Amino acid sequence: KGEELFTGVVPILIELDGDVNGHKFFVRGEGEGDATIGKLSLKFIATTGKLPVPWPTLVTTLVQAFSRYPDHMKRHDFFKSAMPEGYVQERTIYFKDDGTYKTRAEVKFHGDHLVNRIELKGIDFKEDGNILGHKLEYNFNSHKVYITADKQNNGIKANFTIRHNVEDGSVQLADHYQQNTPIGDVDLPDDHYLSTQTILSKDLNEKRDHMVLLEYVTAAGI
Ligand code: NI
Repeated sequence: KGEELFTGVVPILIELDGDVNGHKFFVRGEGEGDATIGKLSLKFIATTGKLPVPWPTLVTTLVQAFSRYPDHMKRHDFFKSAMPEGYVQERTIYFKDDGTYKTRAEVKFHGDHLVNRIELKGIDFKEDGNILGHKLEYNFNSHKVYITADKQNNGIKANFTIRHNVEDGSVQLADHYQQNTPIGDVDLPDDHYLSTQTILSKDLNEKRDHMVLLEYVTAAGI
């Protein structure tokens, strides 16, 4: 089943097992996606208590199959074509003048849910840096995710740079290098990009440390 799985609203489960400079945390997320409009609506909870890192640094790690690929570009949608068996998503993320995240995730269908299970390791972060010092604004800018085919691994690669606003009005850059490979035996796409927009908010009833996330993503560049 390719794409067909993304007609209407699909419930989402996300789990992240994290370790940054030796500080462990676990994040669980739930919500919904509608790929026909490229919309995600999600709520994440840190079940281990307050996070050792700011929530915005985890957004990109925490289901690009929910991009809306317009009709003339549906032959380039690797993410959905790999479903339901799914794909492995791996990243190295370099925070400029600070530490790096290494991530590995399995994205696939379990029943009617799309499930993103993630392991994250963070190393060489500076206390007195923007991440461990929590100097990042609680918001998110809009970016372009540049995608190309990786024919040798039957998948794709991607690279983009996230701009995180800092308290003092400067910007903290996070360079993302990404690789996706299918879990089974897909649509391999011509060079294109995803245009991303994101809002980060709070559930006023929620006592636990958490993040509500609203995302709109569309493909373009063809
Ligand atoms: Ni420490």
